[PDB]
Amino acid sequence: QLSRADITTVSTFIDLNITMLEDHEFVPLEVYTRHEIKDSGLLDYTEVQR
Amino acid sequence: NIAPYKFKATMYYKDVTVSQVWFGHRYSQFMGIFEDRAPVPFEEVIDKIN
Ligand SMILES: *[C@@H]1O[C@H](CO)[C@@H](O)[C@H](O)[C@H]1NC(C)=O
Repeated sequence: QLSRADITTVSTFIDLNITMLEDHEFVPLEVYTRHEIKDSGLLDYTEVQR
Repeated sequence: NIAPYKFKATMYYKDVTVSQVWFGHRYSQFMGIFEDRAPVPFEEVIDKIN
């Protein structure tokens, strides 16, 4: 009696590798926050009047 | 870069205020007030304030 792995084996199937799409996490990103846009002005009427 | 160049500065001025007052029999009234911001000379900013 001999084991099943003692004889050479050939794959009769046509392998098809399937790599699922990895999960992705999106982080917040802004070129200029609303605070930066407000600060872009040279003068602010609110602060000047205050 | 939209942020304006921010730097610290010190202002020096005198609030010159000359008012005209009319004295009645039983009351006082301001016939005119002249407010002006007079600048401080370099000699005073250096030899007196600083
Ligand atoms: C992936 O597919 C290939 C054939 O494209 C196959 O040879 C391989 O054994 C499969 N599995 C792994 C883990 O690479």
